[PDB]
Amino acid sequence: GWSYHGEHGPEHWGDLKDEYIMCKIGKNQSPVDINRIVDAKLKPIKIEYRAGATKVLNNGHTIKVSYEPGSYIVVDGIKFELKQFHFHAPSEHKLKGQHYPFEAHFVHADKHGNLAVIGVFFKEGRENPILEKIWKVMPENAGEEVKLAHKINAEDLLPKDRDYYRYSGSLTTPPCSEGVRWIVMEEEMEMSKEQIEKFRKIMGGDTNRPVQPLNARMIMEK
Amino acid sequence: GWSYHGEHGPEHWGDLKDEYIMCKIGKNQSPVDINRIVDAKLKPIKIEYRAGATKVLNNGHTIKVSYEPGSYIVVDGIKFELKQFHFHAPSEHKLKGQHYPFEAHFVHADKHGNLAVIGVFFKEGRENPILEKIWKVMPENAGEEVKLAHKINAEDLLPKDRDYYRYSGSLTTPPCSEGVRWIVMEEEMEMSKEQIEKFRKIMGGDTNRPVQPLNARMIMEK
Ligand SMILES: CC(=O)Nc1nnc(S(N)(=O)=O)s1
Ligand SMILES: CC(=O)Nc1nnc(S(N)(=O)=O)s1
Ligand SMILES: [Ca+2]
Ligand SMILES: [Ca+2]
Ligand SMILES: [Ca+2]
Ligand SMILES: [Ca+2]
Ligand SMILES: [Ca+2]
Ligand SMILES: [Ca+2]
Ligand SMILES: [Ca+2]
Ligand SMILES: [Ca+2]
Ligand SMILES: [Ca+2]
Ligand SMILES: [Ca+2]
Ligand SMILES: [Ca+2]
Ligand SMILES: [Ca+2]
Ligand SMILES: [Zn+2]
Ligand SMILES: [Zn+2]
Repeated sequence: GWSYHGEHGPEHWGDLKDEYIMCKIGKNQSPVDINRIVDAKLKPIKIEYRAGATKVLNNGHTIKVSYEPGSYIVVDGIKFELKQFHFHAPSEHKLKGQHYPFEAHFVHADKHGNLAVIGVFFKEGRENPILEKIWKVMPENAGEEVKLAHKINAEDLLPKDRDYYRYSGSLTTPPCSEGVRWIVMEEEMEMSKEQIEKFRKIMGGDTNRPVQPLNARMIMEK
Repeated sequence: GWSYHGEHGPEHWGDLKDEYIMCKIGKNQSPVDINRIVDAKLKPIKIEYRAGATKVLNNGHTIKVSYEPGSYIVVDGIKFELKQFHFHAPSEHKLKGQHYPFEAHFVHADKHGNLAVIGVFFKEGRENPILEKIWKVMPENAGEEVKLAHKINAEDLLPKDRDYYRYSGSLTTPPCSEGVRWIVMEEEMEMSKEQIEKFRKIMGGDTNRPVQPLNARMIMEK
């Protein structure tokens, strides 16, 4: 029963169940307004994707694309396998107080279940050809899933310039578990106004959790 | 009833009460082994201390020196007021897998109760003149407090080289609350073997929480 709106909305998540306690007491929650940044000597993130997107699901909260095993990123010398990617509108993260109209999340898990999420901002621009393939088949109602005709390579949704912001955060939907590595790409991608409109219409409203305080954290920039 | 040893010891803290839940589920706990470090362009920490130490307490877990109001540090543009300093042996933080024999913590709180702690490592060496003043009057039993004859300036216990490690962490004793700014000084201070021995004898054993995983975190170095 958690939602983006009303009485079961984000400000009340932590009161819905005991398992959602982090949504209430957590001090390292996501998303954030990226507005306390320091230059840091970070390593490039190794992105080892192959074409693997198989299905597209509407879960009522987002449009989620499942990925078959074998694609991974490397962070802190550890392999995190790509499980799925999904979308939010407007952007969950903000950048110096401003939203983008759309944000993609690429969700990865190491062998022990530790999570790393790559966030990619999308601005209004030219029609995105990869998103067109998914949008063409996007399920309208919650609980519906469709198989993709051809396997999409998620790497095509990532910018070529791979500078990034990094911080220690959380999942952005309940249970809002902490210990999550956030990698937010500096360079924005593009999609059409129409593509953005379609996603919003299907979702039926905004799909972003409000930004959460940074508290003791800094954001590191590569 | 939490302790450093036995059945109420650090591995069991999280099971002692509901209020100690972070000690069990927290993914941003302190202390840590400082072993995933990145150079960062951090600003110097402004340290505006005056002579203000008034009393020395043995609370059974540490020797704690209270400070009168008016001394503060600046972090992220915010003023955090020095409340107290206290000690652990051996060090709580490790540095590339190794302990120092002793560590001091300088505990600060901003106007909203957000905490910032400065950690200072001590190595065995020449006798520390400032610590000698406190040690001379150190209460030997839990619950005993003594007033200092003369006010001490905590700044004299900080290194002159002010490079530091920074990360987002927790209090190191229950309730192990998160959202704490840790500033660990890169340069070690010095104290005599005798001084270390005396503190240890009075405490009756080790006073350090075991290091906790870094999880998604990096340590930034100035
Ligand atoms: C099962 C799973 O992955 N759950 C997620 N919940 N929130 C996520 S997000 N917005 O942080 O990427 S992923
Ligand atoms: C009253 C107060 O400051 N409590 C503290 N508990 N643990 C601390 S530590 N080892 O993280 O400095 S300070
Ligand atoms: Ca710069
Ligand atoms: Ca750049
Ligand atoms: Ca920049
Ligand atoms: Ca660029
Ligand atoms: Ca740009
Ligand atoms: Ca672009
Ligand atoms: Ca270096
Ligand atoms: Ca030095
Ligand atoms: Ca240095
Ligand atoms: Ca040194
Ligand atoms: Ca020294
Ligand atoms: Ca160094
Ligand atoms: Zn998401
Ligand atoms: Zn301490």
